[PDB]
Amino acid sequence: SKMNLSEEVDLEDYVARPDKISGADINSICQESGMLAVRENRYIVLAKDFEKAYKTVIKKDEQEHEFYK
Amino acid sequence: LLEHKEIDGRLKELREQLKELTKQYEKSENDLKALQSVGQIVGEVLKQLTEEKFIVKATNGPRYVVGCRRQLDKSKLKPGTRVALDMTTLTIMRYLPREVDPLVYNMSHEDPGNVSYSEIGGLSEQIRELREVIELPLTNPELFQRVGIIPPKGCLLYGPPGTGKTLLARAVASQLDCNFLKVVSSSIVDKYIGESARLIREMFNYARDHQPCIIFMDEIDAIGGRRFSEGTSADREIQRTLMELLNQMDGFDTLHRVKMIMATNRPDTLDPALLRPGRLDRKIHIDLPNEQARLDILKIHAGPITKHGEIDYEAIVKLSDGFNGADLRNVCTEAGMFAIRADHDFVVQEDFMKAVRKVADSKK
Amino acid sequence: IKIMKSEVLRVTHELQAMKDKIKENSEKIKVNKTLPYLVSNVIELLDVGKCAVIKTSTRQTYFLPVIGLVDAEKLKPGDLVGVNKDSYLILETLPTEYDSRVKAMEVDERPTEQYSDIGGLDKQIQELVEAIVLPMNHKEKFENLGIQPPKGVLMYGPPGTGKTLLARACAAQTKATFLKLAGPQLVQMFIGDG
Amino acid sequence: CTKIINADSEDPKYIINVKQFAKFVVDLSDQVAPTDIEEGMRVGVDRN
Ligand SMILES: Nc1ncnc2c1ncn2[C@@H]1O[C@H](COP(=O)(O)OP(=O)(O)O)[C@@H](O)[C@H]1O
Ligand SMILES: Nc1ncnc2c1ncn2[C@@H]1O[C@H](COP(=O)(O)OP(=O)(O)O)[C@@H](O)[C@H]1O
Repeated sequence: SKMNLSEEVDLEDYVARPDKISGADINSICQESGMLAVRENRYIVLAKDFEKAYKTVIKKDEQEHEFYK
Repeated sequence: LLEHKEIDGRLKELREQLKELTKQYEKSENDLKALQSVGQIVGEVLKQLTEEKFIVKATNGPRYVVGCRRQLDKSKLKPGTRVALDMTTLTIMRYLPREVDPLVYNMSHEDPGNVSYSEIGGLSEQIRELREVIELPLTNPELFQRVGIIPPKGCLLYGPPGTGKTLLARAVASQLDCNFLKVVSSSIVDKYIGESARLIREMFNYARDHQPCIIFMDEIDAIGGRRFSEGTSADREIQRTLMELLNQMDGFDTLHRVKMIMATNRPDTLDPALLRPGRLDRKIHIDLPNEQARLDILKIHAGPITKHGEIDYEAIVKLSDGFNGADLRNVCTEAGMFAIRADHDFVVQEDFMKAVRKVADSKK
Repeated sequence: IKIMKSEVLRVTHELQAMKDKIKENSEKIKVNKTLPYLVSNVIELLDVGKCAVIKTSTRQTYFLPVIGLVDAEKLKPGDLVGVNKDSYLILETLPTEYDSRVKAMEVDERPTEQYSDIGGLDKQIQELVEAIVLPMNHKEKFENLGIQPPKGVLMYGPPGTGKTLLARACAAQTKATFLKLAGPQLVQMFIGDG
Repeated sequence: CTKIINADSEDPKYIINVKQFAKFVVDLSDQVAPTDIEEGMRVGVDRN
């Protein structure tokens, strides 16, 4: 709400993605979106930096050895 | 010019040098106004009974209900504020900044050494990222306010020891020219049960009192550790400490202008609550240098050493794989040492070769 | 040229009289700064232009808007100070105090060695000399190179091979204060031996 | 008594720890002499 306009990004689809993320993670996703927008010097977020922020926050990197699963 | 040789032959000495005893009179006047002082009792305000009557407890002594001086900002005399009392009339004489813990004092009054940003090398992406996350909220907060986000509260730098996370944070502090608490975790742990959490509380209380501030806690892997059940008394005590750190970062009381930097070699063992965003919004991989990063470290660390004729870096780079940053600075220092074994006032290329050879053997 | 002569006369009169007033000031200074001072441990110095809070030896903690009748630049946070018995102003500062273990940490300042006590470690003592005292006296040749001197030597070997004797020998030949910090003792004594 | 603080007739002062009361820094008396006063023995100090 306090964010800038998202130029019609699929926020509802981002919500629809099944991911075990807390409200803190959503706040982090938005915060990362703001940081990326500042870094590339554009005040209006779009799907590119929002998507990069989403991948960064919810990375959930495992690399786990295959024999476990 | 009959009696005006330089100045009257006598005024040259009477005007200034025999007026040194006027500065001595000035010193005596300072002594006099120090004589007139009587010193003051110091205590902490406990409660505001009314607009004038304040409950004040003197340190290691009794408590009183006391008034305050006629001209004073009553609106700031909060409960717990260290204050000074007149010894005789026992009135609020003047305010005092909150007493600083001795370990907090020694941890905060260590000179960073004003290290510039040039002396890092090969960390461009990570140094830019950390510069953003820490200093951008400390330079143009209105940019963050407009964008629509709250400034991130801190980040993590994880990597092998010797990768210069401490150096990078130390450089950030020097650039910002702000208050800097450089603490090392596992040094705030104590045998006494409730002392480590108290030390964390005091650290963050100083940080809030001295905004803007950057708390660099190294080896957070020590205090921060996936809280687990069972555990010896110590295991639990450390959990309690981590719990304080957590609440002291993202807890009821919001942090402002106090940005934290945490360095560790084992990020995997960190607690998920600590690893959760809000507390540590970013995790930065300060990994082992690449060839470009390696040569950058060598070139920035070869500056002070005096070189004669020819000194190349790519050979040392391809022949010195695995060195993080401390090994390379060791190479440079050992080359400087090799320089005086054969008694030069300079260095040579073969000197650098044999230095990096010795450092590599020590690495093995 | 006459007016400057009159000024010289007036300035010599001023000097002659304000000598007496400064001596009277000194007499009154001593009238306060008499003798029976009370020792206090300076907790810290605070900026106001410096103020210091102290803990007098009568278990009382006091604030001082002005730092007594003594200089206020060194004023280490812990330096014992002779504070007034009644008005509690720092008349003068005293030498430092024992810090427990360091007093227990015997100096043994005269180790009484001349390298004739150590035998069979000629290369080792040559290395020790060239590593500690040679840079100590040729630190100039070190800063000419633009590098820092070695801040600490290291040795290793089987127990009883003379590692402590060589240390004592170096302390003797350099007349340098010796502290015999223990290695296994420090692992104990609870958390705090850092 | 405690450190002599280099008396040598120029600084005739000593640190004395009056039991649980406090520590002080005090001069000599006309009766006593510097020679028989050093560090560590029991010194009878006055009350003013
Ligand atoms: N870019 C760099 N990466 C790693 N080490 C460096 C770099 N630049 C300089 N150094 C050297 O590494 C040391 C930094 O040590 P430190 O920051 O404590 O490493 P760590 O953060 O891994 O503990 C400095 O003394 C310096 O000589
Ligand atoms: N080369 C030597 N010449 C003479 N005495 C020696 C020599 N090496 C060891 N010692 C004797 O061994 C003792 C010192 O043992 P040292 O190895 O220094 O102690 P530690 O092994 O406990 O550090 C001294 O009494 C010393 O006289």
